[PDB]
Amino acid sequence: TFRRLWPTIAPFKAGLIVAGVALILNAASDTFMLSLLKPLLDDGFGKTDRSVLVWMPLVVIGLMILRGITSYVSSYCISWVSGKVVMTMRRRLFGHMMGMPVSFFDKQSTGTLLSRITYDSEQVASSSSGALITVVREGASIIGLFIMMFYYSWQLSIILIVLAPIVSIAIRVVSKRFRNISKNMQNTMGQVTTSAEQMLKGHKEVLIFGGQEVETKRFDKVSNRMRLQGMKMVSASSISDPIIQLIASLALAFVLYAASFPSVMDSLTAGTITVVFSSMIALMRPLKSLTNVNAQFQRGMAACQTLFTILDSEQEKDEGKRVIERATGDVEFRNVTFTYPGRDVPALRNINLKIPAGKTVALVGRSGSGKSTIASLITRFYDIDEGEILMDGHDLREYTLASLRNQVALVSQNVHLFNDTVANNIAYARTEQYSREQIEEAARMAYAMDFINKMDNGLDTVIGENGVLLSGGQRQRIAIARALLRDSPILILDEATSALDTESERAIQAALDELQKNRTSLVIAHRLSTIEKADEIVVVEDGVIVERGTHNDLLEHRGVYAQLHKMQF
Amino acid sequence: TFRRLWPTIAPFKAGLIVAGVALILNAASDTFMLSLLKPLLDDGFGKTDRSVLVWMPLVVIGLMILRGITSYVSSYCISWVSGKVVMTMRRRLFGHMMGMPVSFFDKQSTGTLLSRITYDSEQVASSSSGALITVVREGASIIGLFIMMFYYSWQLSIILIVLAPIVSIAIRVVSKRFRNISKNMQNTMGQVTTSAEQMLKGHKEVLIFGGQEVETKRFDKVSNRMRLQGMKMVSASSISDPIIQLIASLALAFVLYAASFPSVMDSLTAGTITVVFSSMIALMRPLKSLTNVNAQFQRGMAACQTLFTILDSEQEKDEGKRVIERATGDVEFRNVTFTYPGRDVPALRNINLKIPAGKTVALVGRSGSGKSTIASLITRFYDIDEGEILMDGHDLREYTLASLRNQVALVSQNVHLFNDTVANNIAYARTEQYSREQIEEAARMAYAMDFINKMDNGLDTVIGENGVLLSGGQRQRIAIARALLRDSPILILDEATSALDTESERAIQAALDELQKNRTSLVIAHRLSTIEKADEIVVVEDGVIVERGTHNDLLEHRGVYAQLHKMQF
Repeated sequence: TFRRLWPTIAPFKAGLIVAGVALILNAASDTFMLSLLKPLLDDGFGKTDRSVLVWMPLVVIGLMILRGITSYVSSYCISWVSGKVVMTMRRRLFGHMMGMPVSFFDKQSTGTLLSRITYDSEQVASSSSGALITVVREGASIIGLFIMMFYYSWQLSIILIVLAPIVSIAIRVVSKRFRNISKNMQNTMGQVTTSAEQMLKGHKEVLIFGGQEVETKRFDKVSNRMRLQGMKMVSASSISDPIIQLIASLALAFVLYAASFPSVMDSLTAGTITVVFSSMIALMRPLKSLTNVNAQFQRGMAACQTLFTILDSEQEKDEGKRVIERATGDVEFRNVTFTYPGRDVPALRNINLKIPAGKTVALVGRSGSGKSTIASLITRFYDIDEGEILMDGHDLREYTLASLRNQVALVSQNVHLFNDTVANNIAYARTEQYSREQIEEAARMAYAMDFINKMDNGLDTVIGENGVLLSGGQRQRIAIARALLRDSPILILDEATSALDTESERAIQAALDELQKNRTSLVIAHRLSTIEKADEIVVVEDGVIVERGTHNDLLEHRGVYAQLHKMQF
Repeated sequence: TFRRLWPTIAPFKAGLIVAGVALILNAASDTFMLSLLKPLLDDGFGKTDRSVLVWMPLVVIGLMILRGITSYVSSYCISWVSGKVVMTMRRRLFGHMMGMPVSFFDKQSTGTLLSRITYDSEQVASSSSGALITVVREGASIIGLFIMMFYYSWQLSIILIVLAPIVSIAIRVVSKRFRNISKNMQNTMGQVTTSAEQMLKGHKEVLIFGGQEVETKRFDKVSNRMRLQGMKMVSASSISDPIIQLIASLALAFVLYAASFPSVMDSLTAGTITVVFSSMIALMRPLKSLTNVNAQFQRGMAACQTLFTILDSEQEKDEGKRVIERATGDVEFRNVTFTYPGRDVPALRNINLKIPAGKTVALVGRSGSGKSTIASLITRFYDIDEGEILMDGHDLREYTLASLRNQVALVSQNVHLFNDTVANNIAYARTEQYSREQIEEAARMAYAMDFINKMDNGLDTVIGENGVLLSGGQRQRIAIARALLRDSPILILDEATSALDTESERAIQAALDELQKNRTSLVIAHRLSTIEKADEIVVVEDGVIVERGTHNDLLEHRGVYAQLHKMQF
């Protein structure tokens, strides 16, 4: 429709200009090929001299060489412009990906966001490249062949370009009329076959009454009706092709009789008629390619505008300005109601949860997964619909999102591994600040050191995809090591791995216990031992608290703690 | 295999042969058009302004007119051959199909059996016509074009037909080389899209750990990898077209440089070169049409063997030569096990039905299976698997089938009415035997006289499909009137009409009583009055008999009929 992509093809534009120059060569080279047909017939084979026909093969070989180099450099420079625009468009899209909110990542588009970031961007790049290729190459071919036909024999060019649309609309009206005849006769066949179904019910009603011969005569009559109807079908269908070919050659007869009647003619010698005939025979293809230009361009800018509304979605709401280096204050829920966007059911109703600093708080009692929201609220993955959660007496909306995300650590079994070293994956965004010996120490306590000895390069081995594909318990150990490196004041772990490694699960629990000796920890518990280590347990069924207290208080008051001990046993 | 249909085209093959007299000429005309390219260039505008340029437009007009008439008569004569072969094929298929058993028609494929009559045999005729046209038209085109080759410029023709396989194998090997370069190529950027998938997947961890800048910096490197891989793709796919045009025009330059030899020219003359190049560029199409000849033959002849499987298959087993004139004898079932072919469960266990002469026997079973085929075993629709049914002490297998089906009358609401007149519908297959006054006499006790006078014509109107159409009880009244005209000794009824006609359904029962006043009557019943009108009652559940005897005897004994009776209420 309308491009604001012109600034983001601004620094590469001259390269496209060079590309355009190549296409200005390219079709013109083809034009010269058609011009090369002129000395062949009039001078080369016609006259008895050999001199034009030794001029022929080197010149046509040079033109083909020049067409080859100009096509290579045309596609190379259009690939440069398309590649650099998909470079900067992909980079700007991914830059507006990582600060943009999580609500697009709620199973709206996960695998097709790869399509949005890759396939749509190469689609608009290739569409603009092919659109420029089509427009400028077939435009150069059209204007070259037009100036060719006007230069060599302008009169016959004029009358033959006059004769092309009248025979074209003659083909159109003949095809329309015969298509009307065809569809009416398809209806007539419909009628002839509705009578043919009657014989198939006939079969049963024939053998029950012994009427094979009378049904044979009636099928003879109706099948003669099919034969006559099909005779008129194939006659009317195959009368089309001689008619269209006859009116098409009426134009050829008009040109050839028109080479004699206007007695000022005969300006053409021998080869120029072959030149202009091959000119329109080879010109019928650029016009057909130019008809699809607006459709290709509209599809490409449709993909571009889809990518533009992908870019047009805003980032996080970062209206807060409270920068806090160390958030040792208590996080406290105050009647917070939160709803999933696009879902009518409220994901969380009003909750007065209290998390003291240092004291370990557990969260149990889920129906489905009600704690998945709660693990995300303090990190502010999702915005709160109503209510306030206070840290240091301050709401998270008052906080900056960067510092608030800095004070939170997240450890889980599904921790995805970046395609970097082990020491880089432990130390995301802090590798420059932390010394490598500190990553080694964090590995020492995290009890993952034996496994870091296991790969070849030690702490510098790649560990993500197309790497070692490290075990999920060791992925958990990696996440604990990240937690010891960050030393965030709060802790949140799902523990819903449900797979216990031989003596490595005990090391995982021990490393988590060293990690949670200091600072607070809000734990989603699947291990029963982690319920014993919990100082506080808050039982929330979906969005409402069932119970709040220490585990010996629910050892007497049953509630749904009996159901929790049931599904733990 | 091959054909075995030549006798089926043998009386009409002369209409094929004159078609060939068209077809070769249709291609000869095209050859003559290319022959017209020789005096138009050399003897045309170069030498004389006049004379020849009166000849060429009129000759082109005459050749195109002749092409039109020969294409019209070619299509009409091949339409004659295809219409006559589909004529005799549909006649033979239907005439064999009428005696062919109902066991194929029990929902194997009833919708496609109309296609087996029309579409499959039309595919056979159209494929044979297309195969013959594709052989002989482009065969004469190839032969005439090679005659044009060897008549004009012998040396250039022989070297050009030498050079065309060389450029063909060269274009094949370079296409194969660039293609498996592409299939070797296309995995490497897919491995980069895996890294992009992991990078966009780690959005949550990039948010919580605060690593947007590092992910942007690494996305720059991986997107540079995508740009380089796309560069290599576009370069590798781009370098094909200069290579293909370079090798094609290398072949063209070979022809031109070999034409620079003075031995070859001096026979090539002024013109005579455009006809040869145009002969190859026209040939590019008949050879491509001829290479599909075996596929076009084989698809249609596979359809022909499929139809020949239906044409030669099974028939009625009619090893009984006992003609029966009047079936006054009692129908007696005796330990008769019948199973539907292709079905696991036996549809009928060993039952010993007795049908005494002039006595009403009623089948009132509610099972929905097993008893409906009893109405088909009496007509020998399905053959006996075990046991014996004897009529007048004689088995119906030992009876003549045609006389037996003469002895059966069938009345139901599922009766099919033919496309003939309603007078021909009542007296169907015996309208020569019975007079029109006898048909009106049968209509008198049929109580259908008001519906006959309701029609536009009266007694001789058409009642079937694409006709006046008839109500369901009035469609039954055709079958009661057909029963009075046939006066068969046995009755077979359905009684599934839950809907009852106002003041005519009781008249339908009155006409049925008129018919049942004499002779045997086996009735399938659901209406209570049909049960009360029974002389004898036999109720069958699944394939087994549960109660035999009159309505009073089953009115005393509870058994199975009483709960059936309460279900009827």
